[PDB]
Amino acid sequence: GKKVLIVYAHQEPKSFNGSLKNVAVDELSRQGCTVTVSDLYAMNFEPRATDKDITGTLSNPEVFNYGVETHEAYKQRSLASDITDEQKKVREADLVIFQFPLYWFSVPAILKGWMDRVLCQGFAFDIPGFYDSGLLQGKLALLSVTTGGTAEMYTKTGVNGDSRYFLWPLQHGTLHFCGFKVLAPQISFAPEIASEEERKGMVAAWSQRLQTIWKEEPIPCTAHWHFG
Amino acid sequence: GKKVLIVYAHQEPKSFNGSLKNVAVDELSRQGCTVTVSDLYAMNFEPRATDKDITGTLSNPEVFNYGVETHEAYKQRSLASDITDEQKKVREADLVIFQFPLYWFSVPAILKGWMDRVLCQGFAFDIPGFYDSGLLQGKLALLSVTTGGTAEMYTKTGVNGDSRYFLWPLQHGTLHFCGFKVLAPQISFAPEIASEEERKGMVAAWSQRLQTIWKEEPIPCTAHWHFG
Ligand SMILES: Cc1cc2nc3c(=O)[nH]c(=O)nc-3n(C[C@H](O)[C@H](O)[C@H](O)COP(=O)(O)OP(=O)(O)OC[C@H]3O[C@@H](n4cnc5c(N)ncnc54)[C@H](O)[C@@H]3O)c2cc1C
Ligand SMILES: Cc1cc2nc3c(=O)[nH]c(=O)nc-3n(C[C@H](O)[C@H](O)[C@H](O)COP(=O)(O)OP(=O)(O)OC[C@H]3O[C@@H](n4cnc5c(N)ncnc54)[C@H](O)[C@@H]3O)c2cc1C
Ligand SMILES: COc1ccc2[nH]cc(CCNC(C)=O)c2c1
Ligand SMILES: COc1ccc2[nH]cc(CCNC(C)=O)c2c1
Ligand SMILES: [Zn+2]
Ligand SMILES: [Zn+2]
Repeated sequence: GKKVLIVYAHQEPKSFNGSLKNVAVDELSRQGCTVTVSDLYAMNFEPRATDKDITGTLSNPEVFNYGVETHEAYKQRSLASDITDEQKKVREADLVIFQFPLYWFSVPAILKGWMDRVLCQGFAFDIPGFYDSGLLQGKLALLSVTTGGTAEMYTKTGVNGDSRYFLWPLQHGTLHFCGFKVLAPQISFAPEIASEEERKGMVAAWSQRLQTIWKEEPIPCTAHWHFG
Repeated sequence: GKKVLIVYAHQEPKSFNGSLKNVAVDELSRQGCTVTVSDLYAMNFEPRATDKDITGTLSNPEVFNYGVETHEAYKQRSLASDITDEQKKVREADLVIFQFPLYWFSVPAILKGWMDRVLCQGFAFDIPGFYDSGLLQGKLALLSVTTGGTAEMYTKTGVNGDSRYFLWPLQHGTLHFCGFKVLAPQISFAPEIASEEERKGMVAAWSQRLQTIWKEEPIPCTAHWHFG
């Protein structure tokens, strides 16, 4: 019996993003999976990487190096509880779904801050200890992204480039780096411009894909997949 | 005369980023330029895109849509003042320099939230009015980035892929989108690994480049430049 974490980054429960999150919960629930949702905005999740992320006393109180300090806090069980709460959710999950609108060819800052502060060295990766040596191997990850731009725009010769090109930092630089196998992204192009019925189709595509998510092989998370 | 804004995203004044920011201020100062720095961590800059960013009557109080509400608020002058404060700095600047450490093949969340909240519709772009018709046309922008990974790792055949691939969402999807011309990036690779003379070299290389910044031409911020 499979365990899923949804990390959800939208301000509005009635949004397209909210509905994608809610049918994921509905469908994965119906299947009998264990489901957990991190509703970042509702949590007022802190995005900033600061010295407040370490409790007690610093490994080097004179010069603050966030990566060093968080690595030695993880090893010594002195990370801030908001971090470690999320790390627990990840540790337990077989699959991590990220549900977000595209902000500047990336994730909204609040979700960027989740990646920055939750995926610390010792938990997600070490230096050295990354990519296939990353610490979240055996887990699946999946980006479920909504865009303002059309599919059209997201082509190699289109104004925005191929959508793969913006996935690189997220899928490869982040999710692969950490050991994840990367399920094929779910991209919901341009719902604010789509008709009701097209929107319904995209939600149902997502509901249906979700019926057979566990039968999926990861994408090959390569430069060639993304650029060639 | 020329006017520079440095948007700086590092927690530690004694860091390698801190040194790069200060040599920029020193050199650009020496040349007679007008220089302004937004030290985001020191400002406790808010990264989250929330309904707190609009103080006036919302256009749809039942269903919150951050893009629609911020676009309206900018036109009516009911955005949060922290946003407006940054927009004034950008509007005055001839050149915007971003100084940051690479976090997950991207900017630190606090700086992502600057992008998200400061570059709103009406101020930075319109629909229509983006890419070469973006509202910040006539301005220059430059990413000054530091990394953990070495240069070799950031090559087409190295584990990270070429350095330009991770620049795409920044340079193209954000800066060119808003009309900026983009000067070639300054990438200071792996300062932590480097020797102290090589670190000094990197600082001084940046200072030296800034001597002739105003004579540079922008890159052609296309898919071909980034991906080949
Ligand atoms: C800071 C910022 C940066 C941005 N940067 C980019 C960028 O780089 N690239 C880009 O392409 N876009 C960008 N965008 C736009 C953003 O990606 C899209 O606006 C977002 O993806 C749309 O998703 P949403 O959930 O808010 O849509 P919504 O507007 O909330 O939903 C679209 C419509 O679907 C309806 N809907 C909701 N649930 C259902 C349902 N169950 N069935 C049918 N219809 C339903 C809603 O009611 C609504 O009418 C940016 C936006 C912001 C604010
Ligand atoms: C959340 C997170 C995610 C990351 N993701 C990535 C990623 O995707 N890819 C990647 O490659 N890296 C990544 N890193 C690594 C990060 O990019 C590097 O740690 C960072 O760029 C190093 O810069 P710094 O200023 O912090 O270095 P510092 O550690 O501050 O500097 C290195 C040394 O230079 C010294 N120094 C300072 N000023 C000078 C001077 N004037 N002359 C000589 N020496 C000087 C310092 O004192 C120090 O000893 C990540 C780190 C974190 C925390
Ligand atoms: C994809 O390369 C990455 C990804 C995440 C990372 N975090 C950290 C490093 C290197 C140095 N360590 C710190 C300071 O965190 C790093 C490299
Ligand atoms: C880099 O693309 C971006 C960046 C910021 C943005 N904010 C809102 C949108 C949607 C714009 N809608 C269309 C179809 O043009 C948007 C796109
Ligand atoms: Zn990969
Ligand atoms: Zn471009």
